[PDB]
Amino acid sequence: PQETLNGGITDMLTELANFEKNVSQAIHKYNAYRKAASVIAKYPHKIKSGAEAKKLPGVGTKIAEKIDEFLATGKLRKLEKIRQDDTSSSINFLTRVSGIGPSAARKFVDEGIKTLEDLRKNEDKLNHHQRIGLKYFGDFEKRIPREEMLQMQDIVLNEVKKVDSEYIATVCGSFRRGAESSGDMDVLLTHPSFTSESQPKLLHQVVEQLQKVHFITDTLSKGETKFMGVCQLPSKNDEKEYPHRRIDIRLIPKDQYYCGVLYFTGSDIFNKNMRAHALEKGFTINEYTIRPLGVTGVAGEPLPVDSEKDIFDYIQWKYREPKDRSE
DNA sequence: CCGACGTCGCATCAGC
DNA sequence: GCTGATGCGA
DNA sequence: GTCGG
Ligand code: NA
Ligand code: NA
Repeated sequence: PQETLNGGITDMLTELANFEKNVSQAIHKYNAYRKAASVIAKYPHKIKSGAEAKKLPGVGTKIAEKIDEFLATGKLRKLEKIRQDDTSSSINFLTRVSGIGPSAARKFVDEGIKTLEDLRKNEDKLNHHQRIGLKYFGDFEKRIPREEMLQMQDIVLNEVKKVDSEYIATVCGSFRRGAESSGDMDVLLTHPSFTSESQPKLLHQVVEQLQKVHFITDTLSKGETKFMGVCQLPSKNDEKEYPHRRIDIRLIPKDQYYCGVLYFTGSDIFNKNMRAHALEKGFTINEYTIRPLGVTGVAGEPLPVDSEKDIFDYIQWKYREPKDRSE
């Protein structure tokens, strides 16, 4: 399916999806619209009617009508009106700043703050996270070429081992699935001296080293188990400098690492197929563990997992490369 | 007819 | 000062 | 908004 097929409809739905989350604060309607956008995007036929589309899982009466209106006119009256609404479009925009959610974006537009300009005129009203998001508003909306991700992974794997060679680190996300680009970098971290049944400076020291070699530039949030911050490659001598990137590092217990690795590798749809799979075989998988039920449906103690493949074995199915994990 | 729709670590703030 | 709901991101 | 119990 090419974009030109039903891309006109998906954009309509994606726009509608954003206004639900950001303006109406109806997060479940937001996911509903996105779900429809996805299933339509995979649909290898130029849709001729709302009735044709309503056949698909995720699309019902109300969306079918909108598709009819779009097909008949080329536009949607409601979306047109809300694109042009000064309050709503401003609220919707401000949320594109990382750190600004639909709630904060509400109060800003309430007291008159609508634009990035206005945000810069009033930074003492922004918190630490929001200032970073504002500062790198453009960079964050860029994607990362796999080549840069590789160079980023190069730096991360090196400085981690340099801190302590017993560390294990794995860059997951769409990147591990061989994607040609990424939106950020998700690093999963563990150590033999960290288990579910067991220092509380393991995460700090990795972050510390990456700040020393000037790879990590800012910090959105940092606790004992998860780091959310900003990073940047060394500018290639005389050349044009790199965009700042979003990077997440989280520390996972050794006996939950590969379950964490499996989970955050994805994809989303792959993961649902594999956890619904799965119940049929009599196991429950979350991001942390895999547990056995249980004739009445009562889970037992989480089975030991020492590799990704280990999990596949439990549920009787031949190991899959991250490459082939899109569904 | 009406509830589920993913979940949770960290920063911030409301209540006390 | 402490407890913990809410906002936010993923 | 969609699905389904
Ligand atoms: Na349907
Ligand atoms: Na945001």
